[PDB]
Amino acid sequence: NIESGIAHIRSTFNNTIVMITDTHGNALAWSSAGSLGFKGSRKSTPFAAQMAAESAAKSAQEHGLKTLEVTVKGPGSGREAAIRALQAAGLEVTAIKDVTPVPHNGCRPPKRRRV
RNA sequence: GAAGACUGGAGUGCAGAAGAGGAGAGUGGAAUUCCACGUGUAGCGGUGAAAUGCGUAGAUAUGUGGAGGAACACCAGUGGCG
Ligand SMILES: [Mg+2]
Ligand SMILES: [Mg+2]
Repeated sequence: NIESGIAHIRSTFNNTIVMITDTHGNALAWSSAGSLGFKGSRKSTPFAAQMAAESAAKSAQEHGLKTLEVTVKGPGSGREAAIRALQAAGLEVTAIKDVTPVPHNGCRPPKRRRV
């Protein structure tokens, strides 16, 4: 019995996580690639992202909602599968906003690999 | 070498110009970490594959607030100063 939810998709090189929340920040249900029962490196596949997004949409619809807002972060490739699954589950999306955090030359990054 | 004479060298005068040149004091935003509190449940992280590791004493995620330190995205350019 909540409308106007928000979806947070965190898709990285190793996993993807979908958070469904109210318009304020209180979570309702969540689903991750490993929560579906997947193995390790297989979590990065966009197929697992599609499955996780479908599961999150179904769990959100169990309590019922109509519209949704999409926030984007992470460098993973499971983004498109997640957003298309959210579209196909019956939820309309007002807009997609990217919230990938970029610093203004803040803390130094860890050293490059194979050195 | 000595005594004179002259401005091309050199320097001063007068009028403008540009610059991350140097020292001192104060301030700003983005982000990371830690702490406290709401929502929420079983994984998160990582790799060529894994595992050590954190997590039901309740993470990862998300919202609010607080503490502190370091570095200054776009401008940015075989551009500039020494
Ligand atoms: Mg001259
Ligand atoms: Mg938190």
